[PDB]
Amino acid sequence: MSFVKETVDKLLKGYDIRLRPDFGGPPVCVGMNIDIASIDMVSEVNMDYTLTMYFQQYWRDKRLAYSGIPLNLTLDNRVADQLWVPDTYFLNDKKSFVHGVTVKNRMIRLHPDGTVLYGLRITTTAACMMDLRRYPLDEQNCTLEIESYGYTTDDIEFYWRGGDKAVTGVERIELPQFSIVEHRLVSRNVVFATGAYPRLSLSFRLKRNIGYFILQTYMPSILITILSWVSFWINYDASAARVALGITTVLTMTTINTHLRETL
Amino acid sequence: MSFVKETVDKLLKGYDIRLRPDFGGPPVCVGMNIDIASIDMVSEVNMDYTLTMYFQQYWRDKRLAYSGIPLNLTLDNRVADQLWVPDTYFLNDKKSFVHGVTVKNRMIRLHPDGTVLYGLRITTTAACMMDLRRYPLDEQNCTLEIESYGYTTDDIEFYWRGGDKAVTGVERIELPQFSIVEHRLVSRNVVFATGAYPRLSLSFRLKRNIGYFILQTYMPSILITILSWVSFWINYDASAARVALGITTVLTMTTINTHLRETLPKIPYVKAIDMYLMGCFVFVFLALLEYAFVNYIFFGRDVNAIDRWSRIVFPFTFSLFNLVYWLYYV
Amino acid sequence: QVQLVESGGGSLRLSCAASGHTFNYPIMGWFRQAPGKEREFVGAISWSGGSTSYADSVKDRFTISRDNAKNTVYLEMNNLKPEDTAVYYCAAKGRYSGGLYYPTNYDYWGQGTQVTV
Amino acid sequence: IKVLRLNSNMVGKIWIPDTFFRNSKKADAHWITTPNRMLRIWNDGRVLYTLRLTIDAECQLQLHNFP
Ligand SMILES: *[C@@H]1O[C@H](CO)[C@@H](O[C@@H]2O[C@H](CO)[C@@H](O[C@@H]3O[C@H](CO[C@H]4O[C@H](CO[C@H]5O[C@H](CO)[C@@H](O)[C@H](O)[C@@H]5O)[C@@H](O)[C@H](O[C@H]5O[C@H](CO)[C@@H](O)[C@H](O)[C@@H]5O)[C@@H]4O)[C@@H](O)[C@H](O[C@H]4O[C@H](CO)[C@@H](O)[C@H](O)[C@@H]4O)[C@@H]3O)[C@H](O)[C@H]2NC(C)=O)[C@H](O)[C@H]1NC(C)=O
Ligand SMILES: *[C@@H]1O[C@H](CO)[C@@H](O[C@@H]2O[C@H](CO)[C@@H](O[C@@H]3O[C@H](CO[C@H]4O[C@H](CO)[C@@H](O)[C@H](O[C@H]5O[C@H](CO)[C@@H](O)[C@H](O)[C@@H]5O)[C@@H]4O)[C@@H](O)[C@H](O[C@H]4O[C@H](CO)[C@@H](O)[C@H](O)[C@@H]4O)[C@@H]3O)[C@H](O)[C@H]2NC(C)=O)[C@H](O)[C@H]1NC(C)=O
Ligand SMILES: *[C@@H]1O[C@H](CO)[C@@H](O[C@@H]2O[C@H](CO)[C@@H](O[C@@H]3O[C@H](CO)[C@@H](O)[C@H](O)[C@@H]3O)[C@H](O)[C@H]2NC(C)=O)[C@H](O)[C@H]1NC(C)=O
Ligand SMILES: *[C@@H]1O[C@H](CO)[C@@H](O[C@@H]2O[C@H](CO)[C@@H](O[C@@H]3O[C@H](CO)[C@@H](O)[C@H](O)[C@@H]3O)[C@H](O)[C@H]2NC(C)=O)[C@H](O)[C@H]1NC(C)=O
Ligand SMILES: CCCCCCCCCCCC(=O)OC[C@H](COP(=O)([O-])O)OC(=O)CCCCCCCCCCC
Ligand SMILES: CCCCCCCCCC
Ligand SMILES: CCCCCCCCCC
Ligand SMILES: CCCCCC
Ligand SMILES: CCCCCC
Ligand SMILES: CCCCCC
Repeated sequence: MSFVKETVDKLLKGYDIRLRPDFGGPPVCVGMNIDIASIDMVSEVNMDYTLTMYFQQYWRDKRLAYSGIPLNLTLDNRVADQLWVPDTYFLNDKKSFVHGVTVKNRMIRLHPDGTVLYGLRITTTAACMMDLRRYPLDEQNCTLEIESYGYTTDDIEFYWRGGDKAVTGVERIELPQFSIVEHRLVSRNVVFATGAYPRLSLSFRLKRNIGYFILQTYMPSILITILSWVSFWINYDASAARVALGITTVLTMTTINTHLRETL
Repeated sequence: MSFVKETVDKLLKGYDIRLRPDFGGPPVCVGMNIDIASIDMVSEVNMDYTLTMYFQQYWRDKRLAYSGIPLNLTLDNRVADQLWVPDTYFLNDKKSFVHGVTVKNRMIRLHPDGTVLYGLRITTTAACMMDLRRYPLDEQNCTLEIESYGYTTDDIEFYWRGGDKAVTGVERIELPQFSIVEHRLVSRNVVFATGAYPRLSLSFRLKRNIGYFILQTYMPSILITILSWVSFWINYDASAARVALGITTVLTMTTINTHLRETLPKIPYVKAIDMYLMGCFVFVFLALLEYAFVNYIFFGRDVNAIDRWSRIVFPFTFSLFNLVYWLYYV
Repeated sequence: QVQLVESGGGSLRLSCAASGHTFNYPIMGWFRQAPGKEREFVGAISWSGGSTSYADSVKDRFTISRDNAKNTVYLEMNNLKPEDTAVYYCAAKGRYSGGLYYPTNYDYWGQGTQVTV
Repeated sequence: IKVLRLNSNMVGKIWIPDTFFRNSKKADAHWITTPNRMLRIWNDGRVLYTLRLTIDAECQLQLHNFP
């Protein structure tokens, strides 16, 4: 079983550590797949949401074409560190990381033909566009944007591997105050100053559940307003009662407004 | 004295970190122990909980076998970087780390037959989706899912070393809000397109203690609701007294609700405490509106009928409301 | 533990009712097993009732609806075919159980109704 | 090749300016899935160096006229 070690070493030797696959040839068809474990938190203060996923990058590289086993010899550690991989990054993320207990959550599978599959368990604090003018009746689109940093469409291209089936695990998403109405996958080519760059996008349409605010915000105010109208049936010559009722209803509305504003 | 030195030297020499034990052989079974040092916090708003533990893995490796040394070799922790270890990971963790003071909190022990004990001190924030519809009368199930990243069931299996006694320290855990009613251990295989993967699951059943809420939420609400009924015994003509009492009871009820909202976690969906608080609010609101009816009907156009019936109905209806609430939510 | 009771069975409407710790098993999957053939996957529904999934073969024929107020799952068929004669099963799945399409990941099975056309 | 795009790893070998943001209490660059830094060279003798940064730059706000 030293022969597998020698196979790995010899395929490593002579391999372009830096040069992309087929520099003179067409670009590399880098497919993307995502398996969302769970979207963690959605901050209406910070304009962001934390997302945990298993990001998978698929591509073809003839240079790393081993032989001897067909069971998809999968590697990790040093040799897995130094083979060339795409420069993919998320544009919206404020902060992100890859989990590192008990080991670094990462895997690189090499198929006999030359295909490479790069899986990473990632937690990204992506940014979301929130139009809170209609809060709590609002309805947001939160997008995760995937883009190449240096390479244009001439060098690297991106696509969804499996069409609409690429991004599985949408059902697993279980946010308490939001209902996930729909999800969408988009693939485009942006035009920066340097040239045409590729881009992928994963969008979720979150809808706020308007049951909490009706119970605990709107109906207290409505009932206090009705209690304010109660004074129109009390006698006109009951100044103490009617003035106390009116001014204390005003006090109660101010209390609701002031303390509730500390909770939203 | 140097016998152990050169023994370990030959043990490490020619060691292939790439390959698992019995690479061509059957899968290697990895036993696991956990010692729960503490459960630092349980967050309803974040739906997760922090957990500190001694996580130990046992596995037999024939490369690391020695003879003539009748003593278990506890080695320096850095040797763990030089030996093969399982790629175990917690599938539902949000963030986790091995403590690193004074040195990295990690241990390798090699036994003469070839067994390897690999221990780590891990603090992990695991996800616990929580159903909070019965809050604070709720009961949560918080799980830790242990799985292998790359290897499949053809390459490894997991089992709980010591069986049901594999997890210890759960009894000594003390939480300020919860009581760990039960803990459970499960071992299964999870099928994917890639293949079947081993999994272990450590479940905790947490019951939320309610002593805080009885004295902070329920007794004040009940007492203000009772005080609102005092106006039914006040003279119908005492408009200032009755209206002041009713509206100040409403204000006090609003104060308790706001304070609870500020003190309790956010949880933006309906819970049991919200239903009870709004029931008490509606009761005080109706108590105040009852005097509106009385005053209009008598002044505008010996005890009046409305107050006499209110004295019976309001305690009675509140009793039925409490009965229905406590039956439905328990 | 969850006990699954299947009822119903050309605007057909099957129903699956769960009793017990249904929150621990949020996903319910609709499967069908024809005579002789093994069990096939038809559809799935999550806890919220949104973000559903259907098999490629029957993606448009079938629809799935949910109501957690009474904790039931309704499976609506608009058009039936003679090849659909089979035992329809309702199964439950844990949150981190695994993939949808495979039957072993599902813990609790309903006895499943019989549908013939 | 007139424009030699460079990998993000050996840029440490090439001298780069010491440009730092004075009024910054904390800044960082995101490192996943790869480092978010790029360099390019032109045979005429030109170097281009681009990063990604999120600077929490300070700003002394005179709140006397608030709001
Ligand atoms: C908190 O909530 C969580 C919610 O997820 C909850 O989790 C469930 O907890 C229950 C226990 O209370 C778990 O049930 C256990 O699963 C055991 C393993 O089942 C798998 O493996 C079966 C084969 O056996 C294993 O063990 C043998 C050695 O015994 C080993 O050789 C095998 O290789 C394997 O490792 C397998 O069969 C099973 O799948 C199918 O099995 C049969 C067909 O064989 C079929 O009828 C089933 O419907 C299923 O489709 C699965 O892959 C299991 O052994 C265990 O069993 C008890 O009951 C059976 C009778 O049903 C007895 O025969 C047996 O001896 C045991 O007494 C039990 O069923 C369940 O898996 C958890 N769910 C998840 C998602 O993890 C927690 O309990 C909650 N905890 C708290 C504290 O609240
Ligand atoms: C949440 O909210 C966000 C708001 O930002 C939503 O974002 C947007 O989603 C829509 C659709 O989901 C995106 O529009 C599309 O663009 C793609 C890209 O296609 C390109 O390449 C094609 C060739 O491969 C080309 O034909 C396309 O041509 C169109 O665009 C060019 C340039 O504008 C124009 O000149 C052409 O005339 C065309 O109009 C394009 O260059 C495109 O493929 C999409 O089309 C699908 O649907 C149409 C109609 O059914 C169909 O004919 C197509 O064949 C294809 O199936 C679509 O036009 C938009 O780009 C997204 N926004 C951004 C910023 O990228 C998000 O969808 C919301 N999600 C949820 C869940 O709420
Ligand atoms: C090593 O990797 C290759 C490529 O990913 C794996 O190939 C895949 O093999 C499976 C199992 O054979 C194929 O699925 C199905 O197999 C059944 C049974 O033969 C067949 O009836 C179906 O039509 C289907 O082919 C799968 O299609 C195939 N991949 C591709 C791209 O088609 C291979 O299985 C891996 N090694 C092992 C042992 O898993
Ligand atoms: C090195 O480690 C091994 C394994 O931990 C040690 O061997 C074990 O020694 C203990 C006693 O110190 C044995 O415990 C007793 O076993 C009997 C028989 O089952 C039981 O009735 C007692 O209640 C008790 O558990 C234990 O069996 C034995 N073996 C194993 C596999 O645990 C060993 O002593 C350590 N040190 C040295 C110097 O080898
Ligand atoms: C909780 C209320 C606190 C009020 C503060 C104390 C105010 C003073 C009340 C004294 C206690 C009392 O029962 O009042 C006696 C009068 C006598 O009525 P009457 O027949 O002479 O017209 O009234 C009655 O006897 C009517 C009976 C009213 C109490 C029955 C409540 C029913 C509770 C069980 C649900 C059926
Ligand atoms: C003021 C008396 C409050 C009674 C509270 C009852 C709580 C029952 C918990 C099971
Ligand atoms: C808004 C509360 C009005 C209370 C007085 C209604 C009198 C109705 C007389 C039939
Ligand atoms: C919350 C419902 C209260 C009804 C009182 C009559
Ligand atoms: C709130 C009760 C009012 C009854 C009027 C007849
Ligand atoms: C709320 C009690 C009403 C009684 C009318 C006679």
